[PDB]
Order: sequence, then C-alpha cells, then structure tokens
Amino acid sequence: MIGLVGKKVGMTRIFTEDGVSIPVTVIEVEANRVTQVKDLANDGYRAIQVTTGAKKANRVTKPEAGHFAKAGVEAGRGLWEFRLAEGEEFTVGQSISVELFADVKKVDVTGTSKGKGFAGTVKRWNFRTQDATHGNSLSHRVPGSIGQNQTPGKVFKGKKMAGQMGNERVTVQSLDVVRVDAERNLLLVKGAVPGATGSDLIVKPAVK
Amino acid sequence: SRVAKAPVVVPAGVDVKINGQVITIKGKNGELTRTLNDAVEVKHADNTLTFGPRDGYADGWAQAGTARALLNSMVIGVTEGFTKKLQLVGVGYRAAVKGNVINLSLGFSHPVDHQLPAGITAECPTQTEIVLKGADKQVIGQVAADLRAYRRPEPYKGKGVRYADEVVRTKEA
Amino acid sequence: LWIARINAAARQNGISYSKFINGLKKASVEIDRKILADIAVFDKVAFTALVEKAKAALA
Amino acid sequence: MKVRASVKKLCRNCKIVKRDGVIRVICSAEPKHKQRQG
Amino acid sequence: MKTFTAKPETVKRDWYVVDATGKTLGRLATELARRLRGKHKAEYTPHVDTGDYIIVLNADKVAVTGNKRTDKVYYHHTGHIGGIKQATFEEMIARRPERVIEIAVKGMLPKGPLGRAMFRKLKVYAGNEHNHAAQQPQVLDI
RNA sequence: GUGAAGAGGGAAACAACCCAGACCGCCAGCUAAGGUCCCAAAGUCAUGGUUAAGUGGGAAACGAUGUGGGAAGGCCCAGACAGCCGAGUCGGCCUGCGCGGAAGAU
RNA sequence: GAUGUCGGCUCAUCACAUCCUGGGGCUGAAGUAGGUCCCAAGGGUAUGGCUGUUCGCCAUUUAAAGUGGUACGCGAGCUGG
RNA sequence: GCUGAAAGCAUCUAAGCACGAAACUUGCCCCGAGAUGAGUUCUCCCUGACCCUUUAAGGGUCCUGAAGGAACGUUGAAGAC
Repeated sequence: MIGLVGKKVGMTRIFTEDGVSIPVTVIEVEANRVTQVKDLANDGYRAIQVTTGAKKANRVTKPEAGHFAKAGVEAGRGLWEFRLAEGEEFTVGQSISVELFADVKKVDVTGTSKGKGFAGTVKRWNFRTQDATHGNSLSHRVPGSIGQNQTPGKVFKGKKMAGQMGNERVTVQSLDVVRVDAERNLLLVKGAVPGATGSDLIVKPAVK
Repeated sequence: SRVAKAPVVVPAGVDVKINGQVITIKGKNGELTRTLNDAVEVKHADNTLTFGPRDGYADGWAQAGTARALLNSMVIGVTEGFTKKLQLVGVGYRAAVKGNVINLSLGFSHPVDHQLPAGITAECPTQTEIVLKGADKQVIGQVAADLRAYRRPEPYKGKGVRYADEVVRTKEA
Repeated sequence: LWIARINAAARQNGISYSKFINGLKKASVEIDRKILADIAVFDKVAFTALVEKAKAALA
Repeated sequence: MKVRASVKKLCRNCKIVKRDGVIRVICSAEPKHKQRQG
Repeated sequence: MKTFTAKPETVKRDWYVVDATGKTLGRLATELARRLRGKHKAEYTPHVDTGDYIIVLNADKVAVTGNKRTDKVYYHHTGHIGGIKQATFEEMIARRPERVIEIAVKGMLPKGPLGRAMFRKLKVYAGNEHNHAAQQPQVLDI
C-alpha cells in the first residue's frame, strides 16, 4: 500500500521489563494531505500526490499558490507521490495520519545520506595500503596499476577510482516497528536510517 | 496407408459433425472434438468414415494413418470408455480418494496430494490399489504416468507405484 | 546517372531498361543516353512514343 | 549412457532410432546397451 | 545545356499506407527502401531526397520461412566490458514488434546524414489504427 | 610470367594472382575478367531437375531404416513378409545431394 | 640515430578442457561412502617454516584451496633480494 | 515421458501434448527525455499607438517592463572552484 513522509528527530533506547535495551530511531510523522489524484484515462497510471508541513506565505510563488488553492489545502514544504494498488481509493482534500501503521510489523525507509566530498580509494572502495617502510618512494595510499598492456591498450569502463562520496539516495529494508504513537505523531523503529538530524524520510510497508 | 485404407464404422447412436477441418463426435459417454492436419480429406457416406490425402502435399498417407487411429480411439471412447489400474508395493504405503483428490502416503516426511483434471474419475477398492476411469486415452495415460513418477519402482525389491500388468526385473547386490 | 533515370522512366510505362535498349537496337534508332534522359525528364509524350516503338519492334 | 562417434547394435534386442537430429540405440533387455552419437 | 538537378525547395511528396499481414520481411523491406530513397522517379538525384511518406500497419504479423522464428538471433553490445547481449525473433515480436521491420529497413539505406534523414519518413505501427487521416494517404499494394 | 622500373578494372580492405600496357581534350558508342533483390550500375529472365541442412557461407579415419536415379537376384493367389486375412515382400552392387564426428581466450 | 628483463607488492579482465556449490545416465550402485561420462561459467575459491626464488617438501586449517590467455598482464604505479 | 503413423507389429516425433537446473528474461536496489524518436499532467503571467519600403516569418519611432530570474548580504551536518 501507500506510505508517509516524516522527519528525523534523533536516537534513543527503550528498556524492556526483562532486561534488554533496544536502539531506536524517532521519526515525527504529521498528517499528510492529498493534493491530486492521478488516474488512468487522463494520465495513464494510478497514483496520489500528498503534502505535509508548513511554509511561510511570503516565500510561495503564484503557480504553487494556485496549485494548492485548487485543491483547497494550505501550503506545505514539498510534494510527493505514491502509486496505488488494485482496490485502493482516495479523495482530494483527505488527510492521512500515523495510525495507518497500527498493524504493520516491518518497514522500509528511504533517505539521503551524509556527504563526504572528494574521497580516495582507501576510503571509497577499501583498497589495501602499500608498505610504509622498506624503501617505498612516494607511493603509500596510491592505487597502483590500472590496466594491462598494448592489448587492449585502454582503461575499461567502470573502473574503481577516486571522486565524490555520499550525498545520494539510500534505502534500508525490513526494520521492526517498535512503537506507534498517534497522540504525539511518533514512530519508533529499531536500528538506524540514512541521513542527518532534521531530514526528510519516506516510510513504506515492507516489500519482501 | 494399410491402416488408413480401412474405414471406421460409426455404431448406432453416435453423432458426427464435420466442419472444414474440425470434427466433433458425441455419444452416450460424452463429447470429443479435434482439428485435423491440413493434408487430409474425410468423407462420411452412410455409416463409415474414410480418410485420404489431399493434393500438393508430400506426406499425405502418414497423416491419414494418424487421423484414422485418432478417430477410431474417439469412437470407442465416446461409447465404451477406458480404464487404468495402479498398484502400490512397500510397507506403510497407501492411497485414498476424496472428491477429485488422491492422497498418497509413500514414505515421505510430508503429505502428497494429487488433483485430478476434468473428465477422469478415480477410486480405490483396497488401501493398495487405484482404478481410473475415463473417456480420453491421452489424458488417462498422462495421469497414470504422473502418479507413477512420485516413487518409481526400484530394482532391489520392487517397492513403489507400478502398473497392473508391468513386469519389474530385479538383481542382487 | 543517365542510366538510372532511363530505368525509372521506362518502368512507369511498363518495360525494363535492358528490353527497352534491345528494342531500340532492333528498330534502328540511334539516340543516346544523354538525350534519352533529358527527354524523359522534360517531355513525357515523346518518351511514351519511343517506348511504343520499342515494344512494337520486340513484339 | 555411452557417448561415442560409432554407434552399433550389440545384441538382437537393440534398435536404432533418429530423434531430434541425433542417432540413438535403445535396448529392451540390457541397460548397458544404450548409446548416443556425439 | 547541362544535366537536370532537383532542388529541395520544390519537390513533391505523397503519403501511402501498407499492410504487412503474411508478407516476407526482406521482400517487403526492399520495396520500402526503394520508395523511401526515390528510385522510382525520373527526377532521381543522388544528393537530394525525393522519396515519399509510408505508413505500415500490422507489424506483429510478418512472416519468415524455414526455422527462423526460433533460430534468428539479434546481437548488440552495451559498451561495458562483458556486455554482449542477444535476443530471438520470437522475443522481439513479443516485446517490441516494430523494431524488427525498422532494423530490416535501416540496414538497406545509405549510410550518412542523408540516409538518416530518409529514415524519418517511415511510420510503423503494431496494430491496425493510425492517426494520420489529415494527410489523406493512398493504399499501396506491395 | 609479373614486380622491381607500370598507372586503370576484378578478388571487401590486399607489390608478385585474373583482364589489360596511360601523348593531350569530350556531360558520345562497343566490349574483356567479373556481375544484374537493397547498400551499389545492370534479368525479382525463360525451361527442366536436386537440397531442408541457412548446407550454400572451414576439416579426417569411421558410424547411420535421411532423400533422388540405374542394372540384376530370392520368395509370391500351387495364398509370401510382420501380428494375433488378401498385394507384395527380402538382401546386395553403381551413382547425385545432405547429417554426426566439431572445444578458446576485449 | 634504444620496444628496460626474474621473482615480490597494489590493481585487475577474459576462455572452459569445471576444483566447490546446482541438474542427470550407467555401475562389478543394499544404506553411508565411491568409480566413469553428459549439461552447466551466477558467486566463491588458505595462513605459516626453509630458500632471491616460480616450483617443491613440511606443519596446521577449509565446501573447495581449478588449469590457461592478456608484451611468460601490470617499473612515465612501488621495490631491488 | 503420453498419445501416434510412414513400416497391419514396435517407436518420446514426423502432425499434436506434459515435466525439467545457481546458466537466459523478469521480480529487489540506484541512474535515467540531448530518448535530436528532444514525451505526459497541474498551475501562473502578457489584451498600446504610428512611419517606411525592394511586400515579408521585413525595418524602424514613442508608450509600456508582467510571471520569474539573476546580482548583493548573513550562512549550512552541502562543498577543491
């Protein structure tokens, strides 16, 4: 089925009455508001679009204001879509809350990872370092050979080298749902999820 | 050729319909339809069907023979029918029938169930016998082979699922 | 280039290049490929007349 | 089964067949007489 | 006088429609290529385009002889080491039926900018319905 | 005999192979070797046969009821060959075209 | 009127005549374990003592410690026994 | 393996039908319309007068300057620029 959009708050622990500590991640999941319903006769596929959050009125351009005003909702801090299955239906203006996950056991979480900038082969691809003594000359953390010889006489596409690391989309799968709280808008999952404190997350029911 | 040069008689009470290359045969035991290869001519005079080659094809006679055999089998099946018998040998081996499912215990660690297709009936006189009744020779044979394949006979004692009139050889270690 | 244009022109009237040239040889016409192509493009009634003469010769 | 470039009849109960472009020998008495040309 | 040469600013072109049910692939592709290039007009000029527009219907029903439905293999390479890939005629008809005729015709045209420009006048559909009735095409029996 | 000291056409690309020996100009015609479905000039020519392997478009000793043509043998309505009545069947020789043997590194 | 070469280190890529894992036929295949052949290239395929050594012998592990091509791969990437 | 003739028998095959592996196509994750074959959907903004000539997807004078963007400043768990 569909999922929701939340924000990353931090990490803590839960003690159990039988003497166990569970490391959990705290996600704040406010209400999600339906802005558009896309169907098969006019668009070609079945999906819904949702918004969440709040945004100041002096930073909202006129096209965005019109798009929100046609639906009849206030402005949020983004727009996302979720594909619909066979037998699911929603209406424009409707609100969806965290209690959708009341009976779910496991979830999949998607986010954006922390950035590291330019990185080398030791850090990016786990290459092994050469000797530190015994006569080495300016070649300690360098990669080494990158090809064979006259045959083929080039470097193959996809070779592992240095460059940008981090700051991209990452999914993590099959995480237990430790707690759902509706009066507070809280979801506590077990483990860790990609991103930093104060970032947008997408939470879905497990696919496997 | 020598097989296609013998007409097939239609006993009283059997209806035959011919439309292009499609043939339908109906009678007391039921209904059977088929489509023939595009090299044969079939003619119905008063009480018999005759098969022959068309023109412009290089393998008419073999196809005619095959078609003759097929229609003879259909004619027999639409009135009398066909039967198959299966036997079980071993210790702790048995079979039972409910509705259209045969449950077999054959020395495994899990149950084995087999779901019959449409048009075949099954029964068990004793715990160690199966009888299959039907109107289609090919389907009855396929079901018998399927049932056999679960636990084939072995050459040191003979345990397994076998045919009624099959001789199974044995050798010594 | 001239030969290709002549082939195209003759196939619309209903004959092929080789047969057309054979018919002209048997009828004793002595026009060449340059003039033939020029006429095929700029005047079509005369080309039909030539094709008819070649067909009569072949028949 | 025997994979050989020379396939023959070894006893009187053997038969030679052509299946799917391949020549084979099948015996109804001895399982050791089964041959395939390849 | 000098020999005649055609001019792209004044050239006539026409729209034709063809059906491909039960027809041999290569013996259809030859005619398509010939009429796309324009070898059927007395104004043929090697350095100009003089052809016509052709619509092709029912591309999922071409015919091949022999055992080619299962034994004809299409190859390609992805540019990465080890990236050789293949498909069969049946699989092509099941996934992308138009690509078959398109490849056949593309192999039979001149190589260069002008051949690429000639290829753009070919419309191939998998069904029996086009949406080009505003151009009024004429039926062509090949 | 050719190249060296020789250009032009064919063999995909290819000094020594096949055709053929360039004084200069032409928006004329006939041919050689090799070719005429599209890339690319010219027969989707006419008559009679063979191959089903994409053989054509890589290769042996040897093995096989693949399929055309030819000349002779044994048995056969005095009921033959296969199986439990009714028209043929059995084994060799010469010859045309195909099948298997057939595994390599961007 | 110059194409630096044995072993080691770092980094690889291909073939199949398959070392392990997968699917099968025969067995002088009772079971557990084996022998021989057919299909199959997705992934994975040791640390040390001696010697400059590739190899090799030895000690203790592992499901297994495959055979070959790439200027006997790789010094404008390192070392220099 | 089932049914079945050429070859009155037999036969997994020639006409029909069913199973069958980490190899093949999908199912999982990431990029992706410069896909020049440049795609689809929702929202927003612009509604004045004249002259010339070789007469057409023509050149020029006054009035007007929207949606939005960019530049500057205080900065970031984003970054060699």
